[PDB]
Amino acid sequence: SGTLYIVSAPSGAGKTSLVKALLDAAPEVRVSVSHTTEVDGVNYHFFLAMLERNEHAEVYGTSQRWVEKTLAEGLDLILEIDWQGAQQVRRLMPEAQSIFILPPSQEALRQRLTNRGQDSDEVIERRMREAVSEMSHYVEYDHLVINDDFAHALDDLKAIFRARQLRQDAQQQRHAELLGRLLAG
Amino acid sequence: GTLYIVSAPSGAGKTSLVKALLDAAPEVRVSVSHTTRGMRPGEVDGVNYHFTSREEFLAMLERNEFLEHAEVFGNLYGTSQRWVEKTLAEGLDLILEIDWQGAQQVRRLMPEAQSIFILPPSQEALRQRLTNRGQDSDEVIERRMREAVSEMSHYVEYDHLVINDDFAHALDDLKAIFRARQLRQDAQQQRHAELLGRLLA
Amino acid sequence: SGTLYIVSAPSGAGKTSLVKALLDAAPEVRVSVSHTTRGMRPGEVDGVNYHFTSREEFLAMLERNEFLEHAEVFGNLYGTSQRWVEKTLAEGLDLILEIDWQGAQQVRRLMPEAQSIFILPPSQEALRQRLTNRGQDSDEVIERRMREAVSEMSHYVEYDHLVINDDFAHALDDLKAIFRARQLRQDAQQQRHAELLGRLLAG
Amino acid sequence: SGTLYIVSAPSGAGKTSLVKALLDAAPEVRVSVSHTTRGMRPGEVDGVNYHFTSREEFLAMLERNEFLEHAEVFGNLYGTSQRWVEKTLAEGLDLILEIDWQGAQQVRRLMPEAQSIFILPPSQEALRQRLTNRGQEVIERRMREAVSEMSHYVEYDHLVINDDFAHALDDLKAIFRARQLRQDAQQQRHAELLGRLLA
Amino acid sequence: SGTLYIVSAPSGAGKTSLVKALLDAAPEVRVSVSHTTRGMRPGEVDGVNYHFTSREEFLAMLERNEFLEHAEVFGNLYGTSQRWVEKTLAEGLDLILEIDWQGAQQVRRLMPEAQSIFILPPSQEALRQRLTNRGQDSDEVIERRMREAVSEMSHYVEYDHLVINDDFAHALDDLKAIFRARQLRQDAQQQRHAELLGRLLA
Amino acid sequence: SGTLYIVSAPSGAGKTSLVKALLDAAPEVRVSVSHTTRGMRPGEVDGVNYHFTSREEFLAMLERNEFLEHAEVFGNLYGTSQRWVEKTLAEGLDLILEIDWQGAQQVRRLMPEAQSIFILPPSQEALRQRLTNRRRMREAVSEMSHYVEYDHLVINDDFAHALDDLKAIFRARQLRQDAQQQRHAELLGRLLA
Ligand SMILES: Nc1ncnc2c1ncn2[C@@H]1O[C@H](COP(=O)(O)OP(=O)(O)O)[C@@H](O)[C@H]1O
Ligand SMILES: Nc1ncnc2c1ncn2[C@@H]1O[C@H](COP(=O)(O)OP(=O)(O)O)[C@@H](O)[C@H]1O
Ligand SMILES: Nc1ncnc2c1ncn2[C@@H]1O[C@H](COP(=O)(O)OP(=O)(O)O)[C@@H](O)[C@H]1O
Ligand SMILES: Nc1ncnc2c1ncn2[C@@H]1O[C@H](COP(=O)(O)OP(=O)(O)O)[C@@H](O)[C@H]1O
Ligand SMILES: Nc1ncnc2c1ncn2[C@@H]1O[C@H](COP(=O)(O)OP(=O)(O)O)[C@@H](O)[C@H]1O
Ligand SMILES: Nc1ncnc2c1ncn2[C@@H]1O[C@H](COP(=O)(O)OP(=O)(O)O)[C@@H](O)[C@H]1O
Ligand SMILES: Nc1nc2c(ncn2[C@@H]2O[C@H](COP(=O)(O)O)[C@@H](O)[C@H]2O)c(=O)[nH]1
Ligand SMILES: Nc1nc2c(ncn2[C@@H]2O[C@H](COP(=O)(O)O)[C@@H](O)[C@H]2O)c(=O)[nH]1
Ligand SMILES: Nc1nc2c(ncn2[C@@H]2O[C@H](COP(=O)(O)O)[C@@H](O)[C@H]2O)c(=O)[nH]1
Ligand SMILES: Nc1nc2c(ncn2[C@@H]2O[C@H](COP(=O)(O)O)[C@@H](O)[C@H]2O)c(=O)[nH]1
Ligand SMILES: Nc1nc2c(ncn2[C@@H]2O[C@H](COP(=O)(O)O)[C@@H](O)[C@H]2O)c(=O)[nH]1
Ligand SMILES: Nc1nc2c(ncn2[C@@H]2O[C@H](COP(=O)(O)O)[C@@H](O)[C@H]2O)c(=O)[nH]1
Repeated sequence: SGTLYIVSAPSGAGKTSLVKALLDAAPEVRVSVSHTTEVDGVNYHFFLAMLERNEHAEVYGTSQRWVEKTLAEGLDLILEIDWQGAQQVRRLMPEAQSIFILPPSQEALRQRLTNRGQDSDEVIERRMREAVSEMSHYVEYDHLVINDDFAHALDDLKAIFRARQLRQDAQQQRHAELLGRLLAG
Repeated sequence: GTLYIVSAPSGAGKTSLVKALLDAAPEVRVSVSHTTRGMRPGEVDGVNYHFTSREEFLAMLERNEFLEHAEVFGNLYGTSQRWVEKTLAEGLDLILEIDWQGAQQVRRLMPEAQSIFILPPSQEALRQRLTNRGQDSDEVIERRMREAVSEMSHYVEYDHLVINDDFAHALDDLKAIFRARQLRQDAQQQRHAELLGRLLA
Repeated sequence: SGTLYIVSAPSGAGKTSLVKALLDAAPEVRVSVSHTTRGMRPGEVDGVNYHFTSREEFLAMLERNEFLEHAEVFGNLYGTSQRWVEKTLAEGLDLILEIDWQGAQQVRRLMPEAQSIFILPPSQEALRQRLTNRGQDSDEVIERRMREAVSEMSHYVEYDHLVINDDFAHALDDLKAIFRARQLRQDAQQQRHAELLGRLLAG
Repeated sequence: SGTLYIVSAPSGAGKTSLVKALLDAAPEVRVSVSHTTRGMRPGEVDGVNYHFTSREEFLAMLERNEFLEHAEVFGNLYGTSQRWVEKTLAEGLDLILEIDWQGAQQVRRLMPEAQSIFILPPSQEALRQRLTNRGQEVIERRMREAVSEMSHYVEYDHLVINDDFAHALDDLKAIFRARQLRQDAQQQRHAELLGRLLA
Repeated sequence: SGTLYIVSAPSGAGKTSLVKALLDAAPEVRVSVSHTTRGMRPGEVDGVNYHFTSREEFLAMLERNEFLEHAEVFGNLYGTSQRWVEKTLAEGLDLILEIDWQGAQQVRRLMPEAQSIFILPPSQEALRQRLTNRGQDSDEVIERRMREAVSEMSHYVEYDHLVINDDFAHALDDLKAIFRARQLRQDAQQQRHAELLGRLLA
Repeated sequence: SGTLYIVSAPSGAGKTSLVKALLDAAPEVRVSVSHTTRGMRPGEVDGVNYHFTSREEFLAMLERNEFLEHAEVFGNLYGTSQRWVEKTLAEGLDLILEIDWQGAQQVRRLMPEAQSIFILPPSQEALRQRLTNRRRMREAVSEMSHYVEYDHLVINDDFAHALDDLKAIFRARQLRQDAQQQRHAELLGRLLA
């Protein structure tokens, strides 16, 4: 069986860039396709009536069907969700692992938001007003990655995922046969 | 700092993997156990072990100076409690290279202790490594091989398992565990308290 | 001249993923685009993953002796174009053939200097799980290939090197070491560093 | 069993330092302690770097057929103990012989499975700098023979160019890891995994 | 403020693939999309590899003084948009110009703090093989570019750093080491860790 | 000709341990054995860690102009032997001087091509922890205030990351025109022939 990961970060901290690089070196890991209001089905399932017909939050929603089958197949799964979703998932599925990604400074956040070139010259300040409040939830997460130097932060992220696959539970499923041979007198 | 328990059947590679880990990790220390085992060729008293006699090991035990002690392969081993208390209080990380009996004692007293079990890729690999090390006779290698399955059966009591097949890959596995812990909420809050404060300011 | 590599594995072992990651760091290496009569998987592009053809046009290409090797694999035909292999090697490029054990045997007979690497899973269940998790094949196809998995893996004894693809990053390093070690052989080093060697022995 | 390696190089190419770094990361690899009829260098320890013996005890050891190979390198005699090599391989350990081209030819005759690696400098002048900068007259005797030593590079399975040390160390590690990935080594090391895969 | 990098190389040395590999691991670094009059080879997208325009639109852009530098390379016009460079450096981003030696000299005059890196092949023949292996140049053009190879490579003396692109991965590491050492300079470390440094001196 | 490096740091920042790890992977690099009037430390060997002499023999060595630089640090005299530096550089080896900011200024005057690196801790308490776990703390801020005088700054937070930073500085310096022109003269000649 696989691990459920929650990855959260303020916009522009580097969560998208770190996860994409993590996936390139981690074939057993998938990323959940959120529904939100780019390619439909790849980045997101791109309305409210279908959503009301059945975690979810306004800041967006995570499809429940994909998660259940994926974990039972042994795949690890990353949810790129906000603190509201993280709280919902942690309540419904307490075994979920949570990782928070933070910038080295508030100004680096603004520079990255501005340098990404996807938001407006005022939405950067609109998102920054909520950025300090959003980052305050870092205390609710199992691990913290400070995305200063990208390469080091990628290593930090890979170490979390590798250490997790080395846990007792994961090693028992993946290396069951080796463990059996080791104890076979 | 963090207290680590590293255990393994005799000859899995626990000593050599930890030695290499320390070369890149000055903030981590390894505890020097007391033993009544006889010195191996190439071993130095005070570095690898505190080589003491049985009468004084038991004298040290009667003074309750041991955080844990156990009988392993017919010899007495124990961890000095004073050295552990001071080392953790200075902020250094600390590795105990002890058996499952010591591991259980330590886990009861310090539930936050992190435990790692190192496994060989096969049983025969243990005998080969014990033989290739060349520090132990055949009577000792055959005594430890009989208990090897018994030693490995406690692996289910450990937080993480490292399979020491290829040395460099297993060192990477080990470094990933130590790095993931240093990235936990508690460690990150202590280490980056000032940076975190500026972020919420 | 470049080196011809044969990379084989039971379906779902990770051979395509490992080779793709190898190529991102290895510009001197090319991978052969095989012909197949199989239908496309979701996300496959004609000319990139395979040259998709009909049975008829495959057998016509075969009657013209345009295949270095060919084989029937899980009910479909696959084959390596001979012209492309010859031209690439003569340019000094290294070349990977991602082919089955039947094709590998044909290539070894025609080109004895070819290097072969076999990629094994850590378990049989790992193959089924990886085939299922890739999501490009149906269930009947997966079961059909899993039925032959033990028979397929039995040919590992015919290969020069074995890579156990347990941890992907570790298996990628193992693969890079085989390639890097081949480029350090006497022949490759003599061709690539002919001038430096000449400077070294001149008094 | 393990792999027998022959590592050769003109004096000062970096063979000892590259092997030392390789040994620090490769516990399954041992390096042979050769016998020599030579005087220690500042820092050398008898039994670690060499078995320092006289020319009398060397030829007597030779007459007893105790050497796997022997050769004269600058009038000084060097040789590898056959007992030590035979014992180490049978335990499954890999073994490095740091010997010249003469020993390599002898070992290749007795053990065709031996792997040979020749370590080259980026230039002839870099050889002089490394010989001089290390800190052990002989350089002029060895530099005349350096071209002679390097000309035998054509006899070796692999060539490592020791230009940048770290890159040359990676090159060296790639050879050793690729060798452990060969059919024979993998068959011994993962016999149990292979059995489960075919069952 | 970010750092301006000039990366140059004779055709086929490996400059495009080495920078592409460096960028995949370095999000704080951007590469300038030059304007060119050359024809759009397959696989290239206007706005991705180049801003493909005609000679007429290029010279009109030049008359509007919208280029930081421009040069004729192998009969076509190439140029770096000055507005994009100025804004990108002012945002604190690092910037690579993959330009020839002519553009590099122009950039050095207007921006003497620009960092320049020259990439070299391990041999002239390796250059010919790589041009042939890339498969995007007639044999006539290859023979012509090899005639200019020695003249082009002679400009290596104008560059701060030389990377010999022999083994790709080793040359990629060399390049990353240059970039990492630059971000460790007094000025860069002072800007990025100004607050941490303040805590140290209190 | 090799490169002369100046590596400085407040006491306990990690300069000696980082340089030791760098040297294990850099055989072309040497570290200068300074003269000092301080007494031997745990495990210190005369000629290895320092050339331990007395204040009287140090000042005599100074009057003979045998030093490249000298300074009083924390109440003890320290100095670099000039002959060893000159010979080492002329042999083509790179050279590290583990000296304080006073020595760094003297060396920069005599050899302005010297590369200087300052190693900083992640926090002021980390120094106390590193010094304690392994008087100077009051002067630590004073020593660190000279960081502005150095070409490169390495923040020794995570040891392995700081080691990588240090290796990148040394590797980039060997990628400079002057260094590459000396080291690959024959290759460059072959390319331009
Ligand atoms: N460590 C880093 N240093 C500098 N820029 C970075 C770093 N990591 C990411 N970036 C850049 O910051 C911007 C925001 O990153 P992104 O992952 O898209 O944000 P988000 O956290 O909202 O998913 C991008 O342009 C990215 O390239
Ligand atoms: N992955 C490995 N492969 C082969 N030999 C190894 C490996 N790891 C360690 N060794 C060797 O096995 C022997 C036993 O290792 P050691 O750490 O001393 O055992 P222990 O687990 O009892 O502390 C040593 O000679 C060591 O060098
Ligand atoms: N070591 C691994 N662990 C888990 N999944 C892996 C590993 N290597 C590859 N995979 C995944 O297994 C699936 C099958 O891999 P692929 O290379 O396409 O198979 P094939 O060997 O048939 O070419 C893919 O989804 C791939 O991402
Ligand atoms: N790649 C290298 N570049 C520069 N100096 C090196 C390199 N490798 C080794 N050296 C140095 O060259 C000298 C000769 O190395 P050594 O291993 O002792 O020589 P040998 O090849 O004769 O065994 C030593 O001082 C060593 O530190
Ligand atoms: N070190 C290398 N060894 C072999 N081939 C390489 C190396 N680096 C790049 N190549 C290949 O050489 C060709 C030319 O590289 P490219 O970057 O496109 O050239 P340019 O220098 O003109 O930008 C490409 O096919 C590339 O994959
Ligand atoms: N990054 C680090 N994190 C934690 N401890 C470190 C780090 N780097 C070095 N140390 C330790 O700090 C102590 C002081 O290091 P050292 O190099 O001896 O100091 P100095 O800068 O005075 O030469 C040593 O015990 C060393 O192992
Ligand atoms: N709760 C929840 N948050 C999501 C989901 N998908 C994205 N988000 C969050 O929505 C925020 C805005 O992201 P963006 O606007 O770039 O798409 C991010 O913080 C992201 O983590 C989802 O499925 N559920
Ligand atoms: N409980 C306990 N076990 C120890 C201690 N020191 C070493 N051991 C264990 O004793 C066993 C025998 O080790 P050896 O004789 O090879 O040194 C190993 O499993 C080792 O981990 C100690 O202080 N306490
Ligand atoms: N003989 C041969 N086998 C091939 C060729 N191309 C693919 N195969 C093999 O056919 C099998 C099925 O591959 P698939 O349909 O999953 O892509 C794999 O083992 C693959 O290596 C080819 O050109 N020749
Ligand atoms: N044939 C042979 N050569 C040796 C032996 N030991 C060292 N050599 C070679 O003797 C030469 C001189 O080495 P040195 O004097 O620096 O130790 C080197 O080329 C080294 O490889 C040995 O046992 N046999
Ligand atoms: N001066 C200048 N040269 C450029 C520019 N863009 C590309 N080049 C150079 O033009 C040459 C031809 O490149 P290509 O035709 O392969 O894209 C290369 O040397 C490349 O570095 C530019 O904006 N300015
Ligand atoms: N100027 C100068 N400072 C030195 C020299 N050797 C050591 N130091 C500095 O003296 C200080 C005290 O170092 P320690 O007492 O731990 O050896 C350190 O900052 C060290 O850099 C030297 O030769 N010259």
